[PDB]
Amino acid sequence: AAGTIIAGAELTIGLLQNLLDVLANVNRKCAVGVDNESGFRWQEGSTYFFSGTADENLPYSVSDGYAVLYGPRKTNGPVATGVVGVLAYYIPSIGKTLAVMWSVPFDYNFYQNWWNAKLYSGNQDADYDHYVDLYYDANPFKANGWHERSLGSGLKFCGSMSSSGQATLEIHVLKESETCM
Amino acid sequence: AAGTIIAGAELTIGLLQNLLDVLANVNRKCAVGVDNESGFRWQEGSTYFFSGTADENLPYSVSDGYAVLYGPRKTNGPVATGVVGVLAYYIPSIGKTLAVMWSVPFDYNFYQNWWNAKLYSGNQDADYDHYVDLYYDANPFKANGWHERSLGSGLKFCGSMSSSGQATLEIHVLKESETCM
Amino acid sequence: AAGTIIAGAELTIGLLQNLLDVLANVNRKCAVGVDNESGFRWQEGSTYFFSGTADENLPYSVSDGYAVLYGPRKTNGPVATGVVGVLAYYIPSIGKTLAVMWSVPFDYNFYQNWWNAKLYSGNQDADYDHYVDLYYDANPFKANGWHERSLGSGLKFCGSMSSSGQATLEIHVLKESETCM
Amino acid sequence: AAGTIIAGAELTIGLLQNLLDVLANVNRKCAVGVDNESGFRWQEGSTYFFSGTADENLPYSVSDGYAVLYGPRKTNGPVATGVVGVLAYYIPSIGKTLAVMWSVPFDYNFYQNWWNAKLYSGNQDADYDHYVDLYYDANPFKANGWHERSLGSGLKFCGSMSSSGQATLEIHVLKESETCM
Amino acid sequence: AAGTIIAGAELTIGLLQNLLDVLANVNRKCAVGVDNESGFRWQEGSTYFFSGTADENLPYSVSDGYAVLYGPRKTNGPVATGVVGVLAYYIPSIGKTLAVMWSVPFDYNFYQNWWNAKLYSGNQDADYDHYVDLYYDANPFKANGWHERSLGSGLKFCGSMSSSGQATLEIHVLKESETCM
Amino acid sequence: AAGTIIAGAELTIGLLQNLLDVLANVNRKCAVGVDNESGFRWQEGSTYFFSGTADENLPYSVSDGYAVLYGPRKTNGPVATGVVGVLAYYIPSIGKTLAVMWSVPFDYNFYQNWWNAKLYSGNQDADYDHYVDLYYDANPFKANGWHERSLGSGLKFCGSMSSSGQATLEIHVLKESETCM
Amino acid sequence: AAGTIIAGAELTIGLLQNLLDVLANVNRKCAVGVDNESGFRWQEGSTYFFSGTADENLPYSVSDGYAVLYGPRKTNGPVATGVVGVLAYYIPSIGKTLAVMWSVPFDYNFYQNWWNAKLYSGNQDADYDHYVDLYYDANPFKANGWHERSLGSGLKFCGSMSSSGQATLEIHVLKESETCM
Amino acid sequence: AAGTIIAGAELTIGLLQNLLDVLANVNRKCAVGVDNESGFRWQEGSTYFFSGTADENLPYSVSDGYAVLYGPRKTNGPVATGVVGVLAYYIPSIGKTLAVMWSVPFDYNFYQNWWNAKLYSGNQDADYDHYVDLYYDANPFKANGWHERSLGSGLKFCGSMSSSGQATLEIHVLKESETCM
Repeated sequence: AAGTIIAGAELTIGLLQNLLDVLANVNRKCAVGVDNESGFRWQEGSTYFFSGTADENLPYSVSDGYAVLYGPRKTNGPVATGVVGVLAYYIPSIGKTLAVMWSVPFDYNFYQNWWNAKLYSGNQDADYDHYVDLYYDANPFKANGWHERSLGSGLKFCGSMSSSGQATLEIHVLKESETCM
Repeated sequence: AAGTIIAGAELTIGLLQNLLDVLANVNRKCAVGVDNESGFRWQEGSTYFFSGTADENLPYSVSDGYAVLYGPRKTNGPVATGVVGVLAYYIPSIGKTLAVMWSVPFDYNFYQNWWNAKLYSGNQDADYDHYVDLYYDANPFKANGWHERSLGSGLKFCGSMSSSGQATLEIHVLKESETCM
Repeated sequence: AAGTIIAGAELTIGLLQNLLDVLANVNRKCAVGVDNESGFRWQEGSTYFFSGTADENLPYSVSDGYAVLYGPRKTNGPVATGVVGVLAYYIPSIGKTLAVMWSVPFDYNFYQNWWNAKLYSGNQDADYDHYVDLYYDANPFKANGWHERSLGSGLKFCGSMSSSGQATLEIHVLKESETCM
Repeated sequence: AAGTIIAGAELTIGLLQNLLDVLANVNRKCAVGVDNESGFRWQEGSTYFFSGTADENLPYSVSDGYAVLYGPRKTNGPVATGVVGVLAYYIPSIGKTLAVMWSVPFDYNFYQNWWNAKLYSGNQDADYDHYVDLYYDANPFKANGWHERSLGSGLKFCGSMSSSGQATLEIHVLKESETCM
Repeated sequence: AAGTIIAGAELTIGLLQNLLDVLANVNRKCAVGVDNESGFRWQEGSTYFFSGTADENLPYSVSDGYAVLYGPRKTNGPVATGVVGVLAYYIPSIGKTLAVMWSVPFDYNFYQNWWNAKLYSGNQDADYDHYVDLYYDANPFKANGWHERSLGSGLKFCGSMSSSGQATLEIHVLKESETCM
Repeated sequence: AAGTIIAGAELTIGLLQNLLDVLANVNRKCAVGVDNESGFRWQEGSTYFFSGTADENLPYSVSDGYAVLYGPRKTNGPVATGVVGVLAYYIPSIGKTLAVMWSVPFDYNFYQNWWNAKLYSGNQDADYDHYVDLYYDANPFKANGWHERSLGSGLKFCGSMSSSGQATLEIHVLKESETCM
Repeated sequence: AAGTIIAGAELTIGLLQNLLDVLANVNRKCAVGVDNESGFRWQEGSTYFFSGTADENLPYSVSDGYAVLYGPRKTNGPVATGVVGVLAYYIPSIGKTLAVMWSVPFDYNFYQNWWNAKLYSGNQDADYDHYVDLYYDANPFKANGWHERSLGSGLKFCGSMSSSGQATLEIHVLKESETCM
Repeated sequence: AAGTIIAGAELTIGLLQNLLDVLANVNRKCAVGVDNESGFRWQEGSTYFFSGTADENLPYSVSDGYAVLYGPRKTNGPVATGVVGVLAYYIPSIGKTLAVMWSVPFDYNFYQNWWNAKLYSGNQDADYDHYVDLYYDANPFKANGWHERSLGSGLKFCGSMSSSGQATLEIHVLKESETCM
């Protein structure tokens, strides 16, 4: 009697372990290259994750002519969330903090890759209120080739994001007088 | 009684997991080499995908004597769609944008590899209306050896596409006075 | 009752998946080396496939003292067709097109490896009517060692084909005054 | 009768071996880099683990301009505990001991990565009372980018921790007069 | 009823797939080294297979002090035939063709490795009538160490064959005045 | 009837082979580095194992400025014992023998890593009575960072042990006048 | 009824395939090094196998100060026979042939490794009558270290054989005036 | 009826194949390094095995300042015997033979590693009567660190053996005037 009820448990557990091995093996990541051609040194590298993590620290500071390379990724195991976060640096030469946001979803049926960058007044930690401002209020970019925008304070950026789910985000931060790389 | 009805579920799930592992493991890609011998610098690399994605960015710009190497691919998982997209660059020295299209289908029973290239007036992002113009209205080429065509504005291209489903697309963009590589 | 009818479906699907894995894993290819010792530059590399594909382009042109290396192969999956095709180049110094044909069958019970080469008047794309002329009307060669023939127009070729199903085709195109390599 | 009761034992043992293989294969570690820019030699490297172990010794001493690299990790087998510990060194030039704490949990539903550093009066071994002081009483830092704090005695540190579960902890110990690396 | 008749089909197919995997994995080959110390250039390399194939061409010609290296092999799949063939070259300096034969059977219960070499009058393709002459009428050698024989026309050969089923055949063709290598 | 009693034997043997494969694959070892900075040559390297073995010999002697590297390990197979042993050397320049002890248990529920070192009067082989003296009577050290102690006879040691179960033991033997490495 | 008779066929075929995979995977070989320090050139390398084969030829000749390296092996598949054979060379400077014999059995319950060497009058092929003379009539050596014997004609040999079943046979052939290597 | 009797045969054969795969995979070996610092050349390397074999020959001779490296091992397959043997060399400068014995058992419940060395009068082959003398009558050494003993005839040895079952045996043979390495 109950034997085939175990057979029903076996079919259920077989389907469930296949689900959890799929949600575990689905990989999402961003390579986040942010290149400082701005003429100003950046410091106090701060990070926030709405989703995901990174296995490495930011550089403490970024002098002129050097890049942040950062490798944020999806949480291990069957978590079903993408990579979504902010990185921010203080720029003491202008009294403002540069923040950069990326979103690399789990579910491309409802979401797509987005990125943004902006300056905020004073020294600020990266947190949820920068994520909300960069992702909803400050008009982020799609992962559909190169885009350029002013930051204010004599600075500018150009950047692009791959549209895949293992995405490269590249940003060059420049003075307004300079041609994008 | 219901036991063999589980046996029917097992035969169904066995056939379905084999289908999804086949549609997952079928690989489609284009290597898209576009070589700038045109005498003019290209900028603001823009991309559109009707199907597929790429794990890398375009170069921001392409100076004379250098090539775009770009590796667009099918979406991961059992998606059953090929690679189909446009890449476009602004050419400020002539006030026009060069666009390049490729199609590398999933289903070779109904489709084949196609490519095209053209100039459009002014700076334009790559999007669906360039895909429709390059794929239906502007007479694309089959993947059957080398073809050559004028762009207007003193420019020309020659290119070819492999007919496989892991295709190489090679295009040389030239001045009208030059012999194709 | 129907249980063993599933057992009959299991025996059928087991035999069928073994068939499709055999027809998938059977590999057919030609390495097609065509060496230009003719004293004339070749251009506008054109290709036709009756069966199979290649993952690479032809060279656009072939200057004197250089070779076309081309790697046509069977279609992936359980297709049960070999490699069969034409490659052709225009020779502007004589106003004719050199075409080369190879056939590397799936089914050696009914077919064998064949190759041929000829000049045609004017610039022509490779297509089915060159395949029919080279394979039926123009007396192709078996894969049984080296053969030599005149092209007309002061040119000659010598070539050979391996008889295997992963065949090397080597052709040297020469002036009539020259000893085959 | 009892046969299917063995079937119940088989379903139970199958679920349990999968649990123990998951809790075994879940990996937690900290790479603990502590860099001595303090102008003073450190000695008598001491360690405490609340959870986990390391496969290597501390350096006995750390001269000025050199770093402790230490690789503490989770206990092998299905232990279900993270990495949590203290490392401490005596600084004879000031008569105090520098301690550094990290926590890299097993269970991110209830815990997160934390770190701290402080000076204690006299030579002291690392033990549980330093763990309690550094983790509860002395206000530890989250793994959310770079932080800086004074130690007293003319010394300062800046450091950061990755938020992952295979975390990098980097600390630079500096004189109060110096800019963080 | 018919259920165990499927059981009989399963035992039959299990025994048959093991047979076909054995006949497929049994490997037979000859490495055929023929070294030209004869003082005369050889040309128009011709080949015949009674059994097997090769994945490479002969050299078109063999100048004095150089060797034919050729790698004939058994047909892929469960074919149950060995390697058996002739290679032949024209020697225009004497008006004769050198032929070399090897046999490397599938079935060592009924056959063994044999080889032979001879000169024939005029230019001739390798075919079945050379195989019959070299294997039955012209007294071939066993694979039992080095043998030497005159060709006529001032030429001689010494050679040996391994007796294995992955055999090396080595032949040195010499002038009658020379000591075998 | 007895059929399911075989089923009970199968469940028993399945659980037992999993136990013996776990107790076999659990690895315990010590890397035992003992560094001679003592100014005196050591000789007649002697060893005792209470548990475990080593696949290598001691050096016969250790001159000043050189180290014993020794790799004692758990016995292969499902033995359920750790590594526990003594190594000893005669020091003829002082008429005493240096012994070093380590313990690296199998069962960390009841035991932990311990080490010790001492001088004994005259030449003595390492045996069980040195193990008892070093492990119970002579106050061994825990694997919790660096420790230092006098040997008498003008000599001193500092050392540390990793607390893992694949432990590094490092000892520096020094003159009383010297600062520990 | 007949169902369990198939079960009896399954137990029989399972035991038989395990037997044939054991008799197939059991490897027997000899590395046969014969070193010519004799002052005389050897020629016309001849071989006989009572059991086994080799994948390589002998050298045609062996000049003074050079060695025959030869790698005879067991027949592939479940043959249940060892390696047993003779190699022989003509020595024209003395008008005699040196033969060397080795035996490397399959069945060490009834046999052991043996080797021998001798000179025979005139040029002779290696065959069964040399095997019988070297293995029964001419007192062969066991594989139990180095042995030395005179050949007559001013020559001597020393040699040894490993006693394993993947044996090295080393022989130095010397003049009677020389000390064995 | 007899069906479950086959089930009893399956449980028996399953337990037996696991036994034979364990007794096959258990590896026993000795690396036997014997170093000649004796001032006298050794010759005619002889070997005896009570258990095991070696895949290599001894050196024929050992000049002063060179070592015998020899790698005796357990017999392949499920033999359940260790490595036990003698190696011996003649020393013509003193008219005696040096023999060395090692024992590396299969069964450490009843046996342990032993070694010995001695000189015997005149040239003698290694055989069972040297094994009996070296293992029972001449007081062998345990594998418990370095030991030293006189040979007579102005010679001495020091040596050690690892206690594992993949043991290193190292022996230095010296003149009585020399300090052990």
